[PDB]
Amino acid sequence: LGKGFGDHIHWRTLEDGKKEAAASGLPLMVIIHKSWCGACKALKPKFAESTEISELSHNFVMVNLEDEEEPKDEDFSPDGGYIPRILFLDPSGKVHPEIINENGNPSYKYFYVSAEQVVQGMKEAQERLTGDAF
Ligand SMILES: [Cl-]
Ligand SMILES: [Cl-]
Ligand SMILES: [Cl-]
Ligand SMILES: [Pt+2]
Ligand SMILES: [Pt+2]
Repeated sequence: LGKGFGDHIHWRTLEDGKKEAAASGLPLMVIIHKSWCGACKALKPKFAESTEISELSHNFVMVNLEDEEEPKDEDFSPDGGYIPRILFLDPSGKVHPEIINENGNPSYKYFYVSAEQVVQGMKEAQERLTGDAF
């Protein structure tokens, strides 16, 4: 179910994941990716091999959406249709586009290229989205 992002991580569908998030009070982390894309291919082993990403993932409903699993919902492309994109959602299921890859390029807010960048996004989302801190 991880599609290369790591089989030691619990992966949910978006629909099941939103149900779990609401019931557990967990934010969601949604990774949109395509099976042909070079950026997606490159990110996968970096994500899968990160102990810190795995430890942080317990605080989220983790969702990866491959190819046609991508939502037909503009909330999931706030600044463009590049891939992969990582978006964080509150437990009620709303996308929080203000949580971005701060160490990336400002034109590609949801484009993360290293495990270290992903970890920083997860840490911010955990703090901001859990318990409606925002
Ligand atoms: Cl491509
Ligand atoms: Cl690419
Ligand atoms: Cl390409
Ligand atoms: Pt590509
Ligand atoms: Pt597709």
